[PDB]
Amino acid sequence: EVQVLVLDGRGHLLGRLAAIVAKQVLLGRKVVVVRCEGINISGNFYRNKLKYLAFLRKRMNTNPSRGPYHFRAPSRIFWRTVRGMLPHKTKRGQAALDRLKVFDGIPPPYDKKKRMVVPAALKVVRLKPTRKFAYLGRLAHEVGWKYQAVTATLEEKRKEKAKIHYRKKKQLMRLRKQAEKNVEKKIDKYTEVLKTHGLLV
Amino acid sequence: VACIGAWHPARVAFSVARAGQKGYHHRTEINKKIYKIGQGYLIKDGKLI
Amino acid sequence: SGAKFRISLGLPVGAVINCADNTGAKNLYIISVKGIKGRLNRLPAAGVGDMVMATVKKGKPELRKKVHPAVVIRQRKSYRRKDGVFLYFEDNAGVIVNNKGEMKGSAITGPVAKECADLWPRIASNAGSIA
Amino acid sequence: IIEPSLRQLAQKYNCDKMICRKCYARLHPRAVNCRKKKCGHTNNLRPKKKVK
Amino acid sequence: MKTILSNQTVDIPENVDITLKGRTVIVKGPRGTLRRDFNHINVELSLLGKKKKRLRVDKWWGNRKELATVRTICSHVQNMIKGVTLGFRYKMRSVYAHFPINVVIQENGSLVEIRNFLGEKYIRRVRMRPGVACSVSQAQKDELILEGNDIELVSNSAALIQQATTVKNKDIRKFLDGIYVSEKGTVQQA
RNA sequence: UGGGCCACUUUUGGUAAGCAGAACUGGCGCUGCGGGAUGAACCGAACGCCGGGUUAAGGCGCCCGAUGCCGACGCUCAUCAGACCCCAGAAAAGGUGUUGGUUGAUAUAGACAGCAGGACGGUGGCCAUGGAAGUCGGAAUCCGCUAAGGAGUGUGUAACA
RNA sequence: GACGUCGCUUUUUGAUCCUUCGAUGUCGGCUCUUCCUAUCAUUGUGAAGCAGAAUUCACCAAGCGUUGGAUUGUUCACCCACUAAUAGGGAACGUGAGCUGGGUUUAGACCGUCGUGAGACAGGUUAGUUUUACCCUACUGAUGAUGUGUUGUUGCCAUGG
RNA sequence: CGGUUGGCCUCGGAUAGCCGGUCCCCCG
Ligand SMILES: COC(=O)c1c(OC)cc2cc3c(c(O)c2c1C)C(=O)[C@]1(OC)C(=O)C=C(OC)[C@@H](O)[C@]1(O)C3=O
Ligand SMILES: [Mg+2]
Ligand SMILES: [Mg+2]
Ligand SMILES: [Mg+2]
Ligand SMILES: [Mg+2]
Ligand SMILES: [Mg+2]
Ligand SMILES: [Mg+2]
Ligand SMILES: [Mg+2]
Ligand SMILES: [Mg+2]
Ligand SMILES: [Mg+2]
Ligand SMILES: [Mg+2]
Ligand SMILES: [Mg+2]
Ligand SMILES: [Mg+2]
Ligand SMILES: [Mg+2]
Ligand SMILES: [Mg+2]
Ligand SMILES: [Mg+2]
Ligand SMILES: [Mg+2]
Ligand SMILES: [Mg+2]
Ligand SMILES: [Mg+2]
Ligand SMILES: [Mg+2]
Ligand SMILES: [Mg+2]
Ligand SMILES: [Mg+2]
Ligand SMILES: [Mg+2]
Ligand SMILES: [Mg+2]
Ligand SMILES: [Mg+2]
Ligand SMILES: [Mg+2]
Ligand SMILES: [Mg+2]
Ligand SMILES: [Mg+2]
Ligand SMILES: [Mg+2]
Ligand SMILES: [Mg+2]
Ligand SMILES: [Mg+2]
Ligand SMILES: [Mg+2]
Ligand SMILES: [Mg+2]
Ligand SMILES: [Mg+2]
Ligand SMILES: [Zn+2]
Repeated sequence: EVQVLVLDGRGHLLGRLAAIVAKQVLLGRKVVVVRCEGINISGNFYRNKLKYLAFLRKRMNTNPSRGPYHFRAPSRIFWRTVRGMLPHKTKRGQAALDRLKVFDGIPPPYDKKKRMVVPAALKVVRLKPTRKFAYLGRLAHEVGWKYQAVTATLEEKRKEKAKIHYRKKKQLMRLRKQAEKNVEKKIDKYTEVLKTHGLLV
Repeated sequence: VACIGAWHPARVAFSVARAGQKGYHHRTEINKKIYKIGQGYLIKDGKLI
Repeated sequence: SGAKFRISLGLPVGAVINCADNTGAKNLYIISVKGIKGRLNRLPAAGVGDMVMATVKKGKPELRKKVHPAVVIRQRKSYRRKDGVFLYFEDNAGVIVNNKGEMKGSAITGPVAKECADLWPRIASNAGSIA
Repeated sequence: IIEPSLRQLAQKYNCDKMICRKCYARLHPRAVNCRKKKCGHTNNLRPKKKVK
Repeated sequence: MKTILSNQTVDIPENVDITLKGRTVIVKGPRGTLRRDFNHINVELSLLGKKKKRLRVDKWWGNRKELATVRTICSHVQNMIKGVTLGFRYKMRSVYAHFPINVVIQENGSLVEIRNFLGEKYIRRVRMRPGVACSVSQAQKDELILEGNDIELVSNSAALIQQATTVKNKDIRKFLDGIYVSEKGTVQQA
């Protein structure tokens, strides 16, 4: 598999998705992770916010410009978690970190592609439903990310365009079913071949 | 400045006073009240200021 | 009503001004200024209209070895007066008052600044001229 | 001259309460344990003193 | 310890019409309509009758902490049913010792302004929650009547007003001035 | 060589100490290697130069080899969670947070909690009039003429409240 | 909060002697930055034996502030005065190629006590050389470098304050 | 200087619920 693997970050848990992404990107496999503002973290919003604010407190007090850089965008927060799971002080880890690319929302080389899902990092699979969780977008916005309103409006536009394309696809599928019902008498010879070998229940 | 930091942060911090450039600085001052807007040197005839 | 504007102080703690009323004091030696929170190494200083704690160095013996509140009425240092004019006096002078602003004496020799005459109505009553 | 009915209304909202001896929280008059995680939900309570 | 099944039931009157779009209750009685989303609790809700209209809620392998939510959901739905049949009214009385508390109701019962609370010059303005109407009573002298369909909105508005008129840096065993909720009744009383 | 040091157990002085001093065995010193992230001494195991196989102690989300098992049963939510010999940080005391258990008690002659009727009387005998024809620091304490009622735990009191 | 009892801290002083004796400049002040919180003031609160005013006890909280002098080398102290308050500490008991050199702590000298004496004194007194940065880093400013073919103009904001 | 050895051109999502298709109302 030589193509790019495009994952949708919405509904996924941060560290589990980061671990999967890190092993893939070390094994090769250019990975794009879109919609990093939809990533979930387990534990309630307040204690996740406190963890981030303790991280914000960590600062080189001789030169904070030299010190640890606290990125605010959810894409860069996810990227830094994968960076923490990578061996980034080596050329191999740096090549993997370059092989990874992250985005807030879905930019338009990827809004017209199929996004995959990692069920081993999904919130509905890995958390009990009676447990609190947080949103990376809300957490980022309250620790100082500037761009959650523009991302929301652009995502609304993208969702409208996707609804239009999906209605086109549904009309095409209805036409294809109608065409099968029309010319079934000349594909009956070929249909029974496929039914015999397990295609076409 | 007689002392620049303690022994043991082992570095001069960014927050002690050092010598260097003074002035030629970009500043943004607010709440400056306009008292009058002038009108320039118009010529109707033998002109008027 | 109205609060006093900031004037130039120029009358620090160790200053010896002259007592300007008939109490029998001649000198006032400032030791303090009423209302100074201060700053590291900065000497507390007074201007016209300020209440100070003062001792009298030469004068009557029943005044001499004590601390009195006093009000500075004339300063040799020039201060802007917000109608543009800078004003200064020939001397430095103050009068002994009590805690609520009543003069210990009864008559003031010489001019009294307007910046203290409007603040202290009992001082301005005893004054001869308001310069 | 404040009416006794309104006075007991305001006293129901301001005076008839329990105080936690460990943290000082203002608790409903039938409380047995304090609600605050600060004191560890202790059962060491006293009534709120009265001006009477 | 996980109970196999914990369940209980709410009866529905004839003049109300309720619809369940999943864990979303729409109540449709005579005084309007209400709607509440319960999708933070894992229960199942079901309508039973065709002329008696029972509503069951079921919990299905919960522990104690989630078995509480069964009775909580049913009480919330009963408050919705009461709100659309009879509607909630909170009567709150103004209590003062010296300075009379002057309350003026700005636009269409949606804003309240308290002027002379404890002789202070600051005018406090409380915005009512949407769908809650405040008015001055006519039967008794110094009393607000605030009415609505949602018990949560009406009671939160009353608590808003009550915590607006609060006394600071004084003895709250003396200085008992304020505006306090005197009773929580309904409209039409039947 | 005649400076030793550390560890289990025993042990002396000392509040104690990575303190000082002994016994016994093992180590380190004189010793690399696997693990304990890191570390003279811990745990495994001691070493010529290599290939294959297998292990110990230790592990198996990712860094990082190995659970990417459709692993088993429970417990636990922390607005300072917790997370592995030495070891690198906590106690007395509490919690109507939740889970299990021990023992005792009440209940169709109907529990518990709420809707409530008579729910009280000479005798307050005694006590004490600075306090009882209800509710009081003292010793006290009966019968009520009762479907069941005090010398009250209820109504902040000398009070018939 | 008595009799008792459980702790924390390393801003006290001890105990120890592991590091340093082919040298880590040894008191205090001045200057300057930063941190802590066990909060004096200020913000928001709860309690009172909180009527008001004043005060006391707690909580979130270290953002911000916490002074001018007399005497002493002093750290400490004590007083005068102002103040919202005049809180407490750490950073090699911060800070000597930053200063100063009053103290201590070489050589001169005086006194008291001790010693036959030479001399001693963790007793008093007085006089007594404080050296070097041009290296690396750090920091403060100053050119520049790296891709977009070259070059210019107008701009955005990651991140740091 | 080397990698590589067919492509996927797309609903939003829910998870104590979903997906698809039609007859009667409403949206220029
Ligand atoms: C105790 O405070 C000192 O640390 C200290 C000091 O503090 C400034 C100065 C000096 C000065 C000196 C000496 C010191 O020892 C000394 C000491 C210890 C000497 O020893 C010296 O040679 C250098 C010498 O041998 C002959 C003389 O006296 C016999 C001295 O004068 C001498 O010439 C000198 O200059
Ligand atoms: Mg100074
Ligand atoms: Mg209820
Ligand atoms: Mg008060
Ligand atoms: Mg030897
Ligand atoms: Mg030993
Ligand atoms: Mg040796
Ligand atoms: Mg050997
Ligand atoms: Mg060995
Ligand atoms: Mg090893
Ligand atoms: Mg370890
Ligand atoms: Mg081998
Ligand atoms: Mg490991
Ligand atoms: Mg692996
Ligand atoms: Mg030593
Ligand atoms: Mg030793
Ligand atoms: Mg040495
Ligand atoms: Mg050396
Ligand atoms: Mg040296
Ligand atoms: Mg040095
Ligand atoms: Mg605190
Ligand atoms: Mg600041
Ligand atoms: Mg030092
Ligand atoms: Mg130095
Ligand atoms: Mg020096
Ligand atoms: Mg000297
Ligand atoms: Mg010498
Ligand atoms: Mg000499
Ligand atoms: Mg000498
Ligand atoms: Mg002799
Ligand atoms: Mg000397
Ligand atoms: Mg000399
Ligand atoms: Mg040069
Ligand atoms: Mg910023
Ligand atoms: Zn409490």
